[PDB]
Amino acid sequence: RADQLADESLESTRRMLQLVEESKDAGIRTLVMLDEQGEQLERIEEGMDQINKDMKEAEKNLTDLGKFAG
Amino acid sequence: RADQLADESLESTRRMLQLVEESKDAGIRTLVMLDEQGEQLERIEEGMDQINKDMKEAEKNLTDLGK
Amino acid sequence: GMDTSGKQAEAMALLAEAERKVKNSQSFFSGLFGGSSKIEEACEIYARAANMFKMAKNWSAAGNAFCQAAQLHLQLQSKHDAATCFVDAGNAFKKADPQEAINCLMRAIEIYTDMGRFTIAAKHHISIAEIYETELVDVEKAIAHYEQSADYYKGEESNSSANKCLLKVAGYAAQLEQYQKAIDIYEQVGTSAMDSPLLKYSAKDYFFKAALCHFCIDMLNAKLAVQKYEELFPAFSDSRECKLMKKLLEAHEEQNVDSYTESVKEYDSISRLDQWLTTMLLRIKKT
Amino acid sequence: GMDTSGKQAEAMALLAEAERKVKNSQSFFSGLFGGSSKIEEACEIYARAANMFKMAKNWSAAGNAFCQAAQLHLQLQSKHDAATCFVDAGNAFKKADPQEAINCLMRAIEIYTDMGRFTIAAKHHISIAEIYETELVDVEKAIAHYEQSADYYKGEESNSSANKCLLKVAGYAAQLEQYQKAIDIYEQVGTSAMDSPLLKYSAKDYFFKAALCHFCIDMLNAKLAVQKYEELFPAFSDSRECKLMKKLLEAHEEQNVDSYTESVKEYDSISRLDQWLTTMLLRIKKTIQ
Amino acid sequence: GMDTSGKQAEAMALLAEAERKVKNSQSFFSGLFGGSSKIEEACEIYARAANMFKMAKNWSAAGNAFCQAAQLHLQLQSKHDAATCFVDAGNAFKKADPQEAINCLMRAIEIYTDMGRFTIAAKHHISIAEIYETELVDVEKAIAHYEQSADYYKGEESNSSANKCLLKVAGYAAQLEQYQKAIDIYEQVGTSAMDSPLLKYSAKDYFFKAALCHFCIDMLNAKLAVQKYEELFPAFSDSRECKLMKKLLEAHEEQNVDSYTESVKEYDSISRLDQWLTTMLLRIKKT
Amino acid sequence: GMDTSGKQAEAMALLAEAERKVKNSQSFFSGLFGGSSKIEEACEIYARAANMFKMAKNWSAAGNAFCQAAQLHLQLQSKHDAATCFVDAGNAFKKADPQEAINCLMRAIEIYTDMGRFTIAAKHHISIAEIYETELVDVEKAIAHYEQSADYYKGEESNSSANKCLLKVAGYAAQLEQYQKAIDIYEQVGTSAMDSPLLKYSAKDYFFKAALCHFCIDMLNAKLAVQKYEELFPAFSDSRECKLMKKLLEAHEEQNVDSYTESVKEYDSISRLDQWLTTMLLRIKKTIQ
Amino acid sequence: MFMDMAMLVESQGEMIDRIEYNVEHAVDYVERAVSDTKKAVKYQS
Amino acid sequence: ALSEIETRHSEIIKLENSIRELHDMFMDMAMLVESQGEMIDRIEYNVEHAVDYVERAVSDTKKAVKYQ
Repeated sequence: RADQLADESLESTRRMLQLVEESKDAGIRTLVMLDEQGEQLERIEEGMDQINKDMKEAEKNLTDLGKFAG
Repeated sequence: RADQLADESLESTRRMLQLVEESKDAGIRTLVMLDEQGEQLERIEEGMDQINKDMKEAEKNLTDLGK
Repeated sequence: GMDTSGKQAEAMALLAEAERKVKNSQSFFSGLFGGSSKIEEACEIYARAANMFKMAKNWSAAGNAFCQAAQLHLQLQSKHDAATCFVDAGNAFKKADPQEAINCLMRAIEIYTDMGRFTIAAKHHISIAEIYETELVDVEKAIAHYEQSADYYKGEESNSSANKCLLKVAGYAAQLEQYQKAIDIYEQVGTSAMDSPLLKYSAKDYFFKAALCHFCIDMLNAKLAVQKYEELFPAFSDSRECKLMKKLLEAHEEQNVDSYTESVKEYDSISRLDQWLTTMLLRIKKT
Repeated sequence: GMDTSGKQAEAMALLAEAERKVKNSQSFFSGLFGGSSKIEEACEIYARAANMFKMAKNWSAAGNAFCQAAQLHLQLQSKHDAATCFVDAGNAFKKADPQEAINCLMRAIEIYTDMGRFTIAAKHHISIAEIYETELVDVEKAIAHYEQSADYYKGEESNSSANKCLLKVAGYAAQLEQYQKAIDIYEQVGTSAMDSPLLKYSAKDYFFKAALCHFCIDMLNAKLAVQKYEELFPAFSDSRECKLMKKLLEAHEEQNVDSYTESVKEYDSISRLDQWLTTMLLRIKKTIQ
Repeated sequence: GMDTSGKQAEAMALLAEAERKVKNSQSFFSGLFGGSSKIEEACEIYARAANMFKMAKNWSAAGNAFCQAAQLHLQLQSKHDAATCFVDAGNAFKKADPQEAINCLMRAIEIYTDMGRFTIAAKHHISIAEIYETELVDVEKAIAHYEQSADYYKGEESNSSANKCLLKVAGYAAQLEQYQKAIDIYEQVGTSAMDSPLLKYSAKDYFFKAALCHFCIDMLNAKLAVQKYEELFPAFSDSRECKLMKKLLEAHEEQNVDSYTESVKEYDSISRLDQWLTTMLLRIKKT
Repeated sequence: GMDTSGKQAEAMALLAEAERKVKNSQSFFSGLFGGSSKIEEACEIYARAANMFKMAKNWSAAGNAFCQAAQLHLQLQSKHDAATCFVDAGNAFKKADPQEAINCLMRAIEIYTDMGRFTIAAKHHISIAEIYETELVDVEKAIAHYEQSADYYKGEESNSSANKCLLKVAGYAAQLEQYQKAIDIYEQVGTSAMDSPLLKYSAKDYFFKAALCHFCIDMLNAKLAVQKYEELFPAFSDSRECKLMKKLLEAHEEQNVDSYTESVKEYDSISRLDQWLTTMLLRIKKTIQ
Repeated sequence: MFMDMAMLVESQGEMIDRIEYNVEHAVDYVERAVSDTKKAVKYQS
Repeated sequence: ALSEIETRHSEIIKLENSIRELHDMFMDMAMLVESQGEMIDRIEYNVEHAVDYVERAVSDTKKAVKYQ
């Protein structure tokens, strides 16, 4: 009866090895990529804060100039 | 000493079960947070589009009025 | 450090010259009525004096200056700036004394609700709920704030935030022994998770919690509830949760502490339990 | 709650004030000719009252007020604001009246895609398909909306969203419509993924579904497509799906229901079904004779 | 069908109106000096006509209209709208005929670099590299574009994008029998991945590929390089890569071709290789 | 290269134009009035020049041009543009010569803390710390810079980056600085982590590191520390780190080189050691006596 | 689980690139327009 | 039997190695994704604030122009 024991053993090891290597290879690429999105969102933050400050100063200067003219 | 090997195999099986279960438990909540992040992300995208359109039309109208 | 206390002192002097500015409002602005920008820069110097206070590690003074700037800034104009200043004061007061942080956060909530910003209002409601929970012992106020934030979020199809708020409320209720609300929330969230493939696997835990809160109240209905969950989710019985629950409820039929004690010890042998579940089991299995 | 009732009362007051404001504005236009500030202020009042009303737990009339404000604003040669208000009114009507939301979303799609924005149009089309299929029990126009969304997404080289939409359309077609479109779409998506940086190991499922559709058509087509997939994709040769489908085909050839039953039962036991393979398998079993 | 036909008819009407508009507007500018509003309106008409052409599934003429609008706008002494029109023309021309798409994208790159912005320039360079690779066979132009994009990314401290571009360049170089550059790039990236808490897991793969490509030259150099890599990374021997390299080295040393093929087949069985790696191994087996 | 040669030629042409523009600025500051706009145009041409130098690979020239533009702009009663230009000059000087980059970044820090934006100040502080640590052979200034960064992050309620910063600073201060601070910060982070489900499963590493610190100082205190940790953290009892430390301390008390060496070898066989842990183990071994 | 997560994260990044492009265009346009308009409206007097 | 059991022992040691590596990898997964979620949350808040402020800015600027 050891023949089917060996059959299930070889199936177990085969599926284990393939599936484990699949996970190990797969996760690597995704998590190497996530840092790119992180730094892109950093650039978003920098540009957006600069944008907000720019409009704030522009609008306040415009209001001050309009008050001065009147 | 094959019986000792069998006992060690049983212990290792228990360890593997515990580790895999913990990984699955954490993966479920990983799913939940990815869903949440996408939810917030769609809203921020839509807000960005709205502000961009309003800004284009506003600045263009002001420039046209300036002439 | 104390070089930052010196500039904190000259920031107090800046607040004193802002007192001079309000004295100008009292007497000299009769001829300088057009100096609305003067009041605006007075508010600005107030705000940066509060900033220097914050950098000086005087949280009470920083919050007081922030709230004073907010009050001086809400002259029926730039309401959003006043709300931002009020929330900054609340953040400053979060540490040290948070009591007035609560009130200023309510003021910001009212401002936003009048304006129509619901996400910010719900987020601040959650913030006050958590400050109550971590600072005070009242949970009822936190429960109400979480439910109200969930209602806002669901009003704009923000389903996940409302679901998490209801989950927390249901957990507290089960720990607070209000089992009807707990079971309803757990079953609703389980069914909602079953809808999408992404959260399909999570339904087991929600079904387990709903079944536990059922089984505590009415023991006989526990069998019907576990059965109903099983046909509704054919992959619930397979889950360790359903098998364990069936074992406990079947053992409880006969008065044998050894049975379910061994069951719970085996369950804890594979994975550590939580305070909520352990307290629930110890309370319920006593009778 | 007192807050809700007060909100509903003040919203009614604001709506009445807005109606009187627009009447007085049309009067003053000839009376004094003040310009257009009156109309914009009336639109502002309408929008504020509508937002307060939808805060007041009432939805239908809030969306109606939003629609009125948007129409009055579009009367002032303003489109993007009017279109966004139309979209908001449709979202509000989603839980009150599906048809009004559908019509407002069509108007928003038309105006937006006329402006030059296609992504928003595609998202609106996806939303239309979802709202239709989730509550109304019909597919055909949902399929059309998914196809339109995929086309718009592909127009700007957004391949992932279009591919997902096409996959959903093909799945629905196979479930209900003929399998030729489903077979073609599944084979296309499977064959466009041999080099996938992150999807190197799931084309097998797409080709397996295509082969299942072929089997649902005819046995000979089933086997010919099975080989086509076998030589086309070497990895699929060693897949458990390949062995399962070949066993099922050789069983169905000999007219033995027992082998098919045991194969499907073992496949279900080892791995769960998906509610789409089971139906196709049952339809195949119906034609064992 | 009907929608496309109607869009095309309305677009033809709009184009005819647009030529009439430009002609009459230049005439009225000459005879009356009405300003430049008419030219801007004509440019917007061109843009809308291009949009409706793309709606009508006519990408060549849509890109022509976009290019015309870009030229008219830049003739109006404005850049950003012209660049957007040019890139839209390139996107329309991406399918069917991409050569003029390449030219207009190069013009967009030129104007963007004239302004002084980097990220968009590198993105357009890599886009042109992708266009060349997918639609043409002149991989040298793709290599040059990748080099420019990598230089920009590295200069702007965007280490990730530069690393990706360098990896692609090294792969292409080692593909075309160039190893020294490939060796240098692969070892550089592997060294860059030493301290990375995350990329440390990937650091081994670059070294493995570098060792293989270096072994494409000779044997002793391969042995020295692999032992040096092992010394630099002490744990590299844990992976099957080191044992596989040593086994192949000895099999080639003792002219054991059948053993080499058997080992390669066993590795393929445990993990399938790609076309590039299989080609490299077969090239190694040639001697 | 022809491209770089022409780029350098145009760069020199722009330098000559900027020299003419600064001549115009000094003529309009002493000869004319209203030169603020003329010197603003001078700033614009200087910034264009600096950006195109950076494009030309002449990092030193780009940084010099940016610094000149910034210092000239500081006179225009403006600060944000000055801070941005100083940061750009620091980025340009990051490679090649980074010494002046540190000073310019400190000036930007001064400007930011003057404004009130502190998260950006903390980011610049960590940038200064990392550049100093990687390019300057000195750690005490890096330790202080990380301390200020952690202070800014925690004062802004950003507890996570603060936690990482504290972890790094304590871990490095252990290598060369008295371990008692290592004990304090490691235990603090472990206490914060155990309650939080995020790091509750990894705080055992922090407790093990702090206990190893105690051991490298003394044994009896190391014992007391590890028993206090396990009492406060029951799960640490089953941790393999606990068993490894029990074996190590027992061998050290019995003063047997063979037993400790074989135990550390056994731990090395599985998983892998680290430079810091190996150094600590060697240092305690040298004092076995 | 992970196979499901792959496509979701990839789509998030793919849309993020469009967002960064849009915001970059918006900021450049805002800066140019505001600067030119301010100079024109301040130097005519 | 000897070869089979030795191969199974090799397979089990590979099991522990791979599973522990994936487990550490996954805790890194969680940490990184939580950080990104927080920072996107902050960015969304700032986006909403900027949108509201610039909308009221255009409103008041246009009203002032109308006043002229």
